[PDB]
Amino acid sequence: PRYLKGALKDVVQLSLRRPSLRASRQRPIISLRERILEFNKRNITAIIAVYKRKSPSGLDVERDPIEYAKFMERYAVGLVILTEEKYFNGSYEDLRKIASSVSIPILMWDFIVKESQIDDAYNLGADTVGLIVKILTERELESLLEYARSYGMEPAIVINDEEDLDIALRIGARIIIISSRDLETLEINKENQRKLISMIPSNVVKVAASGISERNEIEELRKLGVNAFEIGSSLMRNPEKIKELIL
Ligand SMILES: Clc1cc(Cl)c2[nH]nnc2c1
Repeated sequence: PRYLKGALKDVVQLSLRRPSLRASRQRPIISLRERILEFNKRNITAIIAVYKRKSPSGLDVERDPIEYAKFMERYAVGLVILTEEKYFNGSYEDLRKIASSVSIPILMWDFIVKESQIDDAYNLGADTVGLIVKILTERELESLLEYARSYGMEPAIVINDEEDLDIALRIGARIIIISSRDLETLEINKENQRKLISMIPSNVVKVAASGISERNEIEELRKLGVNAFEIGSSLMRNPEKIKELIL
């Protein structure tokens, strides 16, 4: 991993020790990237709902993962499921249960630093994973990206600054998540997010993440070329808000 400090250093060290599991995937890879493009073709708003019990940027929400996923199956373009345990109170059990239950694309959100986490995602039924430029070297990003591709996954590459974006383009990213939330400071900077969006080539699918709460925001971002919209805490507290946001 890169040179880190504080909680990011901690989460990375914990991820390195994350026990791997054994399971048989019994699910095709269903592409998140492709379904986003299809939603764009059909002029229907593509919202990726996040399932997360805890986060550094919210109060804890205890709710049933299956009930959540099955509700979102009707409305969301895909789901992101937290499997990081210490800071997000996720588990691979949430992923297994959700993947067995729904037929929409699933992205596993964790702090991926070793190949066995990708094995875990695959074996549990996730369609793809995020890779986080903030915590990985160029070399690690290229190796993990190729490894995920060997399972037929196309990882989303997660960025929040220019240096991160340049590395995402260097590795041949095809789908990028531009998060407005800095992982270290928890600052939301939407000016910076828009600037990053403007710099992504047109053939890369662009997902805007964090700070999205209104249909008017989604409309403005779509006009700037954003393809889909990742939304977490507000849906965790009020899942049916998604019906307003897609209207
Ligand atoms: Cl997989 C993943 C990872 C991080 Cl850090 C994210 N931040 N916002 N959306 C995300 C998805």
